[PDB]
Amino acid sequence: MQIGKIIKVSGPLVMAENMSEASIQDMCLVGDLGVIGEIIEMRQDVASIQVYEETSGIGPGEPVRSTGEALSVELGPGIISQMFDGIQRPLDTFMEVTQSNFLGRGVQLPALDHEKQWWFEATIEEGTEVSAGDIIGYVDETKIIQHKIMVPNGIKGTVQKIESGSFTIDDPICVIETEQGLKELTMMQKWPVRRGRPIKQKLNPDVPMITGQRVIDTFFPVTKGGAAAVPGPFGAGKTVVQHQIAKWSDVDLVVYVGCGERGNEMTDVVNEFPELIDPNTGESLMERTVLIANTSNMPVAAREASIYTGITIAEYFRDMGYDVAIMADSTSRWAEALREMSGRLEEMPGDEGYPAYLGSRLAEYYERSGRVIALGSDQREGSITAISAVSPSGGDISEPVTQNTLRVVKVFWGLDSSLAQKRHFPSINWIQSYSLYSTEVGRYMDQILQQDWSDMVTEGMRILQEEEQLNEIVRLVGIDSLSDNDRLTLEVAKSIREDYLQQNAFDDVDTFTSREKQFNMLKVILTFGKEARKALSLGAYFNEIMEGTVAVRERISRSKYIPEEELAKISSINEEIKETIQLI
Amino acid sequence: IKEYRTIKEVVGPLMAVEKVSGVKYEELIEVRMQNGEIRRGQVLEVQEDKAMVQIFEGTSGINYKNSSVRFLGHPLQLGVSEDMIGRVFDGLGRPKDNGPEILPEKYLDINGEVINPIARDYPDEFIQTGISAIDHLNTLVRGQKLPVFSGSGLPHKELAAQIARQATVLDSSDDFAVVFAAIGITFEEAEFFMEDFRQTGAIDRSVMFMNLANDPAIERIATPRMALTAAEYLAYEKGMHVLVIMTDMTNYAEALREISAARREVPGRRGYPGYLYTNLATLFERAGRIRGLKGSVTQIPILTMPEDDKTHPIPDLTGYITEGQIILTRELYKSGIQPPIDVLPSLSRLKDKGTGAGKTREDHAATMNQLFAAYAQGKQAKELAVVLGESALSDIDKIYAKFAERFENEYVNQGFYTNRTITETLDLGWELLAMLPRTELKRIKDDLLDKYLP
Amino acid sequence: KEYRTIKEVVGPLMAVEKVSGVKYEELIEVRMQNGEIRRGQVLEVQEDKAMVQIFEGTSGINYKNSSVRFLGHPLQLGVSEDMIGRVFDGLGRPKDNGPEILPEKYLDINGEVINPIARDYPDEFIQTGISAIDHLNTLVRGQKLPVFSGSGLPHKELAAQIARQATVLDSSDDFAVVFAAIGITFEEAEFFMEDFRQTGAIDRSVMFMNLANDPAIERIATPRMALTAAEYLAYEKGMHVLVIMTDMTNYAEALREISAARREVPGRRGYPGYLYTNLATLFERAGRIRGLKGSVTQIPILTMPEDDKTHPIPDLTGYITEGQIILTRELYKSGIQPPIDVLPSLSRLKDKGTGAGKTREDHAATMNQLFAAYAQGKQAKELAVVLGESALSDIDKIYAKFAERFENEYVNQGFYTNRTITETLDLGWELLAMLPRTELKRIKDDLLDKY
Repeated sequence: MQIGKIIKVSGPLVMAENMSEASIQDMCLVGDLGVIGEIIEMRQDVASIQVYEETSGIGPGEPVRSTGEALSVELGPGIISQMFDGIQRPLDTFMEVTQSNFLGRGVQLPALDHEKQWWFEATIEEGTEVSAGDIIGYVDETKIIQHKIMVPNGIKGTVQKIESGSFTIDDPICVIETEQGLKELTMMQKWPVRRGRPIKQKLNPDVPMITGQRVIDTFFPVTKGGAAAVPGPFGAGKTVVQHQIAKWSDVDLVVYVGCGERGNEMTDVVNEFPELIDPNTGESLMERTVLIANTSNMPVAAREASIYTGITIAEYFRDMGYDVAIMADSTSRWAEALREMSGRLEEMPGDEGYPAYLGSRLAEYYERSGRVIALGSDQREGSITAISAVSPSGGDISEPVTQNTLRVVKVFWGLDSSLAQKRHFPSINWIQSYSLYSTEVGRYMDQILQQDWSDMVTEGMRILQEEEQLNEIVRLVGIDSLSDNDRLTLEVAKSIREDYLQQNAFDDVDTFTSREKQFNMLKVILTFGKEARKALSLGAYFNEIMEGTVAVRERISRSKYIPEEELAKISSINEEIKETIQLI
Repeated sequence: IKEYRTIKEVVGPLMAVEKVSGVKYEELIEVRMQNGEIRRGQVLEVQEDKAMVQIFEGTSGINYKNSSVRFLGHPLQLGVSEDMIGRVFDGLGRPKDNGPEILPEKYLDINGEVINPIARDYPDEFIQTGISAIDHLNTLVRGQKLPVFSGSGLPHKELAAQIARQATVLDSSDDFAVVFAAIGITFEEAEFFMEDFRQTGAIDRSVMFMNLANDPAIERIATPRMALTAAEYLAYEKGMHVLVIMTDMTNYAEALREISAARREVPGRRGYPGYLYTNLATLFERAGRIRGLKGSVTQIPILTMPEDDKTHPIPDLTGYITEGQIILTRELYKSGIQPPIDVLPSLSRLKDKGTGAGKTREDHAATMNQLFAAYAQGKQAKELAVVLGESALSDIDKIYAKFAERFENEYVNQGFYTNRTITETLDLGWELLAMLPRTELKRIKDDLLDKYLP
Repeated sequence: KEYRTIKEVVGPLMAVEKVSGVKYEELIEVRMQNGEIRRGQVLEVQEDKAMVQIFEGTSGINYKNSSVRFLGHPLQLGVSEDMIGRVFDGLGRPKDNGPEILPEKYLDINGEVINPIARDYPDEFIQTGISAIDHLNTLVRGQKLPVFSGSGLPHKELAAQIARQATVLDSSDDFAVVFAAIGITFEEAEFFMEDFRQTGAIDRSVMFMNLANDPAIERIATPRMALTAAEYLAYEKGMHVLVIMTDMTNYAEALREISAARREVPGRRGYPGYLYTNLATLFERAGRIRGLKGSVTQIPILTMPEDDKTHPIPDLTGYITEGQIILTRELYKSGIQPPIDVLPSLSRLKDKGTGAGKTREDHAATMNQLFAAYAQGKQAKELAVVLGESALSDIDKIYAKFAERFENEYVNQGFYTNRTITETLDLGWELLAMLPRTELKRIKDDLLDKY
């Protein structure tokens, strides 16, 4: 090999000579300590290296060895149920080899366990030609998820020898012919972390993702492969909301990424994640979850590469044909990591100090996610739905991180701390929140249900906007001047935001509402308001229609707690309303 | 052409090539790496035998010793041809769709040439966009630069698609075409355009340049010049009425500051480059009529106002080069108004050139000022109603208030797939004027009231 | 080994050639021509040349006859078990006359990042010393609870108050306090000097001092010296450590002095751009370690410039400090001490501290009712002044009669009274004398009858 010699150490900048063979954006071990860095620029043989860890103790003369590879991640069996650090270093394995509580500088170790024996079940037959992305076999990594071992990119030919058995991630299990010669490929593979995975073609994300939460799935939904932003201020309970989206989502894999998060907050996610039970299987949620955790005081480049590590891992599971969901919390701290690296490189300041390419970096992130067609000779489909938590500057959404995020995402769930103080959970504002998928989800919802769902959510949203106008009127003229007809709009909106929007994440019956039960719950409340308006048109007032139907309205509040197995009660409430109100 | 294997320095997207001769400024290069990967590039600076180049795809994974640079000897060009109609291209003009590659009649630089001031002709004829807010109150004229100001998340992509479908010239002896230039938009917006243009058959009348948001920043800057080059070719050489629609122009400015920050250049207002006014003028002034030529170029640039602010540099400088604006407000979009066009702050400086008898009916300007003044008092009474209740509103104040409500839900709100002819728009304007008593209609002449007022 | 190859002396920085083996951020030692010796560290090293910054400046240094010694080690701190009872300055050397403390080893003051796997959650209540803290805003071992203050407010008396009245319920003399003074005048320095010793709480604490007229580099090292000693006693000797820092505004001021003098582009408000990232390296030094005994807890004291939270100094801490303790000047110039407003000041970890054993069950419910009775009582006083005493009903009149009465006893408990936790709940029921039975609906009603 060729080993360079350091000639200058100035903070995070390290320059070394005799690095002619090395290339740009390649990782390398710096100094006697072996700290990892990244070659940013190269002037003849001398190259400037951007170290990731602290350089206290590095000096001229110490060697530098180029790894010959950019920042990459290992993709194979043994990645599920792991705790990574942004550069894909298992913190549990890290603690076993280092035998210390603190993170040690200069430590390099493989991500996946190259010693664990996995059983490979070959499904491809000998003599069949293969392309990039073709599946040669599967491995049951967990009881919930099968790991599809597939042909790496840039390998074409016919397979000569392939057999099933028990091998590790380094043992060659298949040999394919190439123009260069025979090529033995293991069941694991690397891939650059700042470069998306090739696909056949990207498709429009139109299938709505069943999140289970009634406020999302009805008014502000997100399709499979769509994006969504979350403010999550203090006390709004975004920690409970993220878990509900991580448990009752029909996605096959969940990738939680923490990009520069507070340590105390981070150790909560570490603890409360293997506790979440799977709805169907009942096992721990870590059987389908790859976690990445970065502390705030951790190296800056690790906090920047964290968002790129999870999205690259999610693309690997997406190529296998699974629907993946990556949770980014908190993408605001990742933006502050760029603001630190930009200052370390003396770059031109942009808005509020953030770099001028902050929007391009965000665009590159969300554009890699989505419903696509993976590579192969069978055209299988995968999807990556992106959910991100944007920490504002004290609640104000004028931060450049949120504005550049909303220009590339189509869903925004506005968490309001004022609703949390009003015992309204999930504390999501229903006026500032929006979703540019409701028009597309309305077509899908009207098809499978065969009902008129697009016109029900529209009217239910209208009486919530009319509620906002009548709220300021009540606070201005009072309650003696409001119209009688407009009183029902306030009484059905009160019966909507309480009997439908309010959802308890800990109640075993209310924590999840099936897609069919959402329609039955929305119809009963809407039909109650439509049957009361038509009755109001002729000789009817509120003292007799509201105080005479108290037994019916009390029944609607308990309709959300109806068992999902039968759900026979809610359908019987519709015809029951028209019987009691017609007698008046 | 010979290959150059002398790469002295590689500093970021820039790259130093030495021992070269005959290299010109802004000419294209091709870089061959150890792997064999091909990457386009452009010369940013050349002195003596040294040469500085900028790579589009990036600089990651390039070894200076075992790489080479090919100098194509030409700048950024576009192979113009009459067969480009009905085809989708990328940012620089390569066939993005899976169609047969065109045979270029000629190659033209994307910068073009400046129009001779004495050769440019005045705008005269009127372009029917099929939208009542843009055909009646803020008329569009052949050769006018009339932009659309929108907000982030507002339905400006449906509006730009609708105009591209409905734009037409009321003359038989003419060829109409649309040059739709997508600038740094997401895949979902790009999929919406390409699918809608083929769904309605508007692609048969359009030339689309789709540039994605993850595409390199250089292609985002070259996308307008690319489309405008094909626009001037179809209009001034093939004699066609060309309508240019640009989206998003805010992404274009976001790409300039990203480039200006890499060039270490001094920033101007709000960090944007000081030459933003001129770089935008280079694009917006590539339109208009020319004496003796039947073709014309009309531009409708769509831009998103950051923070919904009009005083922002991007919307402000555009107003100094364009002849008006079409404002899209979230308040109208909250009430389902489609398109959410607020006619109060919108304006067309050249609207008087394409109105009146022979270009429209005789009551175009009259009903325009009456509807505008009536809709003003209507929203003035609506805003006055929230402050002191509905009791303080007079009889006419309640009539104008009901006028402003119907003027939004029945006149402005027409739907993104409703192509109103110019006669339907004028006849509908008289139907809403029927709400007001004949005494309120002071500007309209008595002879016009006796002829059109129902 | 002495180097005489000084080439350039430009401002605080200095250039040395003809060297080898020098590493980055290595501590050096300069011998001047007049015998006087000054210390510095390496800012950058290029080939044989090196750039160093002298701590005491370069005033009166002859480059030719002066000498430079490279110590071969970064900025370290000599730790020992008997540091408790000794006063040190910012660099970690003995401030006042004491016996020579022979350290056990030398640790890097920049600390080591704790693996988030080995980071344990904080779930134990600690004595907060003042009824306003023990109830409205409890603090947990391993919590970053700052106290926002202003210039002229009695926060230095409040800081010294916690130095005595804070302890662990189960104490085997292991509990210690690491008080770090950052850029305070001599009169404020001597105040902590006479208080700690004359009260008998200096033999249970390690205090690092820093004169106001001291090199700004020492104010940067003062917190890292304290947190290094805090991690030594807690993670190597198993002790419960409470860290106090005053003042943190002087720390950011000293960090801005260094940044501006080292030729760097400033950020907003003139403070450096890497200020938030630098503060996160200090507040993340607290918490519990999985499978370990002892913990490090920090209570940073900082004065708010112009008393505005939009300022970056109070705001950037909000991104990393769980909650806050607001000291308002409106309660100053009155008998209330410590002047504490429980309206903006919040704590995010009162749940883990409130529970069986560490606290009692009624502590949580009484806190929620006290916070409601306070906001309703203060809202009644503001309404009686503006809208007149006639607009307030009989319920609204008796509500404000206790907002003021509680501020004299609950908020004002004295700066030297211990007011042990047991005495805080007992008089808690004495506080709601004429609160009506209807008003106790938010709290559990069985707890009221039980107590």
